[PDB]
Amino acid sequence: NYNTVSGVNGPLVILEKVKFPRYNEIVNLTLPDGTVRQGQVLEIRGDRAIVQVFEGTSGIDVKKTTVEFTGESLRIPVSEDMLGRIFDGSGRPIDNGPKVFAEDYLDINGSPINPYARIYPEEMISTGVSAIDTMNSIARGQKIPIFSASGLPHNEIAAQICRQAGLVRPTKENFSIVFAAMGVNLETARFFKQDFEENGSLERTSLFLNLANDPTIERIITPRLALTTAEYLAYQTERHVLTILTDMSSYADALREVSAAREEVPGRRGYPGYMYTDLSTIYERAGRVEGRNGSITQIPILTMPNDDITHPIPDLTGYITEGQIFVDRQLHNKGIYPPINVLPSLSRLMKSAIGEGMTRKDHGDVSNQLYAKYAIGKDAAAMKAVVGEEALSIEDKLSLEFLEKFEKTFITQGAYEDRTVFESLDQAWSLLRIYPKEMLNRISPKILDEFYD
Amino acid sequence: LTTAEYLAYQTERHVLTILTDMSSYADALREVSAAREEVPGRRGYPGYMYTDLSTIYERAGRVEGRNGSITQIPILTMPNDDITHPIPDLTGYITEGQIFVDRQLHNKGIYPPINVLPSLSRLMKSAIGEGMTRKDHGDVSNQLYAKYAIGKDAAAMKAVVGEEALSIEDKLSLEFLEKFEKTFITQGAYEDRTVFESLDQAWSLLRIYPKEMLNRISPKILDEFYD
Amino acid sequence: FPTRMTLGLMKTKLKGANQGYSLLKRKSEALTKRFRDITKRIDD
Amino acid sequence: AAKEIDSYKIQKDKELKEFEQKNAGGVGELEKKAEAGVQGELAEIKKIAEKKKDDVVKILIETVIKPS
Amino acid sequence: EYGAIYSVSGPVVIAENMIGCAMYELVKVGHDNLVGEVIRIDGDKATIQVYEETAGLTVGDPVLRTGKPLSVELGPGLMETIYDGIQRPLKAIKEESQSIYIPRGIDTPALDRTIKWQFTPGKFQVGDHISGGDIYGSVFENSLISSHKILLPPRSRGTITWIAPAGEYTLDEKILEVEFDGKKSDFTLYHTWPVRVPRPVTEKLSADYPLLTGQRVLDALFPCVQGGTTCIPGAFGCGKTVISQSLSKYSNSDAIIYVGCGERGNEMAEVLMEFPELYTEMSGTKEPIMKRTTLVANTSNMPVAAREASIYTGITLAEYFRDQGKNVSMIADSSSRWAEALREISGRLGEMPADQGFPAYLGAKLASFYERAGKAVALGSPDRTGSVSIVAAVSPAGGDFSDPVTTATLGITQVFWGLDKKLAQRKHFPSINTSVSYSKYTNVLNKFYDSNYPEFPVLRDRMKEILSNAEELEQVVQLVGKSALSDSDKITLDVATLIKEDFLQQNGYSTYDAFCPIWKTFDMMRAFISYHDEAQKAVANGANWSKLADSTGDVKHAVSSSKFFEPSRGEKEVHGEFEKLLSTMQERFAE
Amino acid sequence: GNFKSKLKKAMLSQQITKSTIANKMRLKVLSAREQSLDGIFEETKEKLSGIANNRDEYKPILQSLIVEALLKLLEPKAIVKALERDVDLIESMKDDIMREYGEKAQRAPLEEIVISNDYLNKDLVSGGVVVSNASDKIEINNTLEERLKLLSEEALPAIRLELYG
Repeated sequence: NYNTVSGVNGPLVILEKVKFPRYNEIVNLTLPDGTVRQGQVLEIRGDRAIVQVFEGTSGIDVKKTTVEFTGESLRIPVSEDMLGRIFDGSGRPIDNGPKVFAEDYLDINGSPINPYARIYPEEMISTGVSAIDTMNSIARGQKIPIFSASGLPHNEIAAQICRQAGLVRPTKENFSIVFAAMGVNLETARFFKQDFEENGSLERTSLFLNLANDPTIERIITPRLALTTAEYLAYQTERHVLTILTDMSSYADALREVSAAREEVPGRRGYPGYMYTDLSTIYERAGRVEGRNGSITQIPILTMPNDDITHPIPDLTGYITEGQIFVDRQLHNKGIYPPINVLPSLSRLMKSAIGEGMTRKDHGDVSNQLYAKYAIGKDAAAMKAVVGEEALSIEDKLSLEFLEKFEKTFITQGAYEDRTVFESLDQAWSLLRIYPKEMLNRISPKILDEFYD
Repeated sequence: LTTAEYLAYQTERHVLTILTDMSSYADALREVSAAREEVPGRRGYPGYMYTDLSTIYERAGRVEGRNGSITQIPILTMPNDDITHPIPDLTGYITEGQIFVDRQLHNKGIYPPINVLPSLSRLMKSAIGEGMTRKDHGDVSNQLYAKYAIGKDAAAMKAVVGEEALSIEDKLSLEFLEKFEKTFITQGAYEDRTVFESLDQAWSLLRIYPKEMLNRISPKILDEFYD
Repeated sequence: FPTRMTLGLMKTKLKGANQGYSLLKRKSEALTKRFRDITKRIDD
Repeated sequence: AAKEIDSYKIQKDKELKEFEQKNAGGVGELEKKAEAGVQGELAEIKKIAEKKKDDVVKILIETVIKPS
Repeated sequence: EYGAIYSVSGPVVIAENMIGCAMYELVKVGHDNLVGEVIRIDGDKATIQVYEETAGLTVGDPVLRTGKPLSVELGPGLMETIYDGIQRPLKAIKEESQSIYIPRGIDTPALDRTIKWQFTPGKFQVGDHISGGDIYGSVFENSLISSHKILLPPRSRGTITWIAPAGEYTLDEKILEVEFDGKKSDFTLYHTWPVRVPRPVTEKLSADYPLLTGQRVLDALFPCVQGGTTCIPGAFGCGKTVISQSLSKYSNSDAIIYVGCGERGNEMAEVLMEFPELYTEMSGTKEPIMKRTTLVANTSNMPVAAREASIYTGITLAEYFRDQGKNVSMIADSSSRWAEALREISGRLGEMPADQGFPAYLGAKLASFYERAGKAVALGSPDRTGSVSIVAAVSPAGGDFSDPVTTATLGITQVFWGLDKKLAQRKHFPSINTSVSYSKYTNVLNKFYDSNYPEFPVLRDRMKEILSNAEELEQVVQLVGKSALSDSDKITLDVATLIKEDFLQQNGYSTYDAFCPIWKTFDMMRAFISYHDEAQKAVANGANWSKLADSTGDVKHAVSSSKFFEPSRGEKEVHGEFEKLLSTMQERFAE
Repeated sequence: GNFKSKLKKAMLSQQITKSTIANKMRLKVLSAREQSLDGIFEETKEKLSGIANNRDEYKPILQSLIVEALLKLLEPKAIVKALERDVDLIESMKDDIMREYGEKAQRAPLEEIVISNDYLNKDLVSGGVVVSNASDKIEINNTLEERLKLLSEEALPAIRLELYG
């Protein structure tokens, strides 16, 4: 324990008379007021060391402060008792329970899956949503994000997804998920809490809650703890691990804040240059392990700033994660059920859960045909809104009515309403019947004769 | 500023401040800020410039218990004929209202080219009325502004389909606009007109239009004015 | 491509297109009224 | 037609109240058994507390000379 | 350790022997003891940033450090006192110094220590276990609200020994002696709490308690519950001051905390002059509105540190009043000035800007300020319930919503009510855009209002859909024509015009139209819905639109008078009129 | 329909009450297990308190701990803080401590050992030592309570792995 400190500038700390410091090492900071704040080591040069304070450097004496260095790297108290119990962003229990007994102490940074040991996404799952089935399939163990906008029903959609996940999946051992929030709103926290309570999955799931009132360091460290927890659940516990993370934008802005506070060289849009790799850290952690049962399925949730799909956040998210589910504000003001844009939203591998032997061979072709009819309907909608209603051909109006029906019926179901995959395929088969016989060029003759009543 | 302050709080007298070329003072303050070798902000300007202007325009106002009042009317030239300049944006939200200049009217060989559209004052409500200037001030002001605006729209319309499509209120607004531009707007370099003469000229110029041509005027005022 | 001058030209073209849109709108209204009166006159 | 409707409504209300009563009874019984299960778990945890009391004696004895 | 400045660069001054001082700590620089704030600390020499003029400060002048951060004094004597961004009285400065200007380096107390108050122990005796937030007594401050509860200051837990209550004492006198684990300790009626640290509470809760705006449209369309957060435009000349004053006066909250950032001198002077003119309407007439409220005013000439942190101090005071278990409200005018001051502070801190000249901590500070409000239970034995209703105004430079301040305001605040200058130029009541109005608090507010079976939500959503249909009908009216529509469209248009006149428009100048009661608004919406339903039923009954409009004119004239006639004690008088509307239906079933 | 909605709401309240009761049961189980762990820690603390009651056995342990602390110091002059009861014992062991320090590291001889006049509280500290440098910038905790509390982190997992499998 070193009581020696030299300088203080902004939200950081620098100490001397120390040696052999470890990168991102756990360090206990005892202030003059008796306040104990946890911190991590930043860099070490010669006999001098520099670290960043999580709780802030506000109200701390230079010569009256003591510091204890563990020397070990970042360590989290992972266990099998975390299920059903809620934890905060700092690791402390938010459930007001007693001391949690750690089964194992492991680095929250997480270990990248070896390429040869990495197994490809397989099987399938039922999300209860038609768009999460027909338009864009969701594999079990794969990783896909969700792009929403501020003011939109992102929390409601996430709640519906989390509630209908394990419910619909059984129609394909219950599915276990993990809830994680970093620097989010108290209202959204209450909504998410009521959502997890209503879903009743809170007993079989774990929760990491980092309030916006709390520091940025804790919020950024919450994702690491959740990653280590999900990893321990998908490896040591050998169970199916679903990853639900929210408010990534706050963590991003906080990351940019930390990058700017250290006067580091910023990347695009004032963000960090390592931001891509920083996101890719927890992005590439998802996948399947050969020889090991269970898998970690990443279902992140982010909000594009000012409803801009061209924002660096969404760009880097797509550059990190493979595939995403976009939520447009255009259909959010329509009053219809949750606004998923079929065009922008896509899955990395939709061909893995398709074909015969899994569900049906009529899935993929119908998806391509429906996407084609929808896109053609959109272009025809633009043309109709441009020139006029009498300036458009028959196929234009047909695809327009087909897309409108697809939005009003197929796209609009409900939050508490979980549509079965069979119901989705049936509704899609009924949706294709609205279009003409020569309308869909992406469909085969056999499937066309089979689906048409 | 100190000179105006000494003649206000101490000497207790009415004072008026006028600043010319605030942009040159902005470049001067930029050099002064660069003298400290500080890293400049957007477009090479200090981030504390807002406070610098806040330490300037705040020297004007009325003091409670003091008869003497100090008023300030600064002036700044917009760079490259653009209102997007940081200076204008700084004085915009700070000061109340702004007096712009139309380069077209200045190139039209006329008197001072202050665009009535852009010209506005937030304290203009307290500078008019009975006991201040006149009860016919604000109403005729808004009516004249409306006449100039609608006259401009009618000017654009007449430049499209021609003067044969000119309507009643359209032609009236056209004549009113041309007149106000060639009479009301034009004053002079050394020319100084009284508020009474201004209101009289306003009513005389508005006399070209009928009694029902002004919807911005009140019945009592119109009855107590027109004669 | 991304220059202040290009932004100025684009903005000027935008404003001109706006004024032109208003003018074309009013002209469309006048033409509509004229064609309506001429239509009633055509029926008569 | 009105009497049968009111009778069916009264029957539905009675069935609803019966459902709420069943829920109350079930909740009571479950809450009654939960304490017993927790008691037994506390007993097993007590035996484990004795075994780990001996184990704590050994662990402390081992941790005493640890300071080398 | 006493500091000595070894360097002076502009407003910034670095002083050696400052090792005793800490980071982000206030300090008195020079012999004039000018107000300053410590930015960084290097060894024994700390770098401090003076918020005042650095002129007059020389070398050799001893610099005294406060030894702590920026704080404020919560307790008696705080109410009915105007303050600045530095929390100092202007009126007392004009009374003492007898000058129209404020000298650099001058300092004055926030609460008057020369004011004697009569205090008495309410629910605290000797030997009882108490903690921080627990009321140790009550002292009467204002002439309106009940005696201000003096509570045991934070981080203090122990048994009371010697109580100086009851009796007459000032704010500088210790009214109690508490015995903690640290043995003997002293406690007074006045306390000091950090401006950057929100007031401690027992438990956090969600706010189901609706706050009365007094306005019809405000309570109907975009209702803000007590503890809730709402935002609006900062456009000048749009009549925002009237809406703000009316909201503050008709509020159901106990106290009101107004914290300004910066603005023109004329506006600040107008607000300051119109502030004390307001009178209460609870117990007939108590004291002025300034007595049960707190005001913090900072002009453009004020420091940036006294601007961006002014909201923190105001929220600290509001939470301090909320720590006594009373519902309060925090009003913020021109927050964009505080944002620009935060940008200048970012430039002064050397922090690299993020976007459009915004700081790195922008979103964090905004979220921190937005999370300070809400309804909760304060700490201490008292266990009193309280709330803080956040209200902010944004006045962007360019007016674009793409600005960081606008996005942060819309993001943090769950309720956003736009103010359109054209709507105020429409010769109508207070300006609000019906199209851009939205709130996410509608659900909880509806579920909570259903307890008293006062349900706006049904009629609210109905009138919303009706407004949408009327909007489409308006778009069609500007497309084809108003005479080409059907009977339902015409009835919808007439109902839309009627709702925008006798319903949405409420004159704050009148007596009965100033504050619209919950029962009044509910009965108004009910009568309107009854009229619309009667018209829709008569439309399907085979009755002509002209004959109906001619016969039902009396019903419209009677319904138009439902905004007046004062007190709603006989609200049933309106219900009869609704029955008359049904008779109007019977009149449509005859002719 | 309304009756079905109300019944669904009541059943939802019943399921919520059941989930809350289950959460209370799980919390009770966790609190019981934590009470068992804290009980084992209490018995271990009792055994540690009983082991600290023997001066003859703790003497050599104190010497070895002081030597190990000095090995983690390697400072020319070492300041040591100890309990009032261990003051005389450490004072008499000063020569033995210097000899043991010289034997441990011959590349870094011990010039002087300064004994602090401030003794640890008898109630707060039941035993152990406190090592520090001449400048008192860095300090190592040889205290028994601190050592046990710090060891408990990695010990809990091992003890649980042994006892619970």
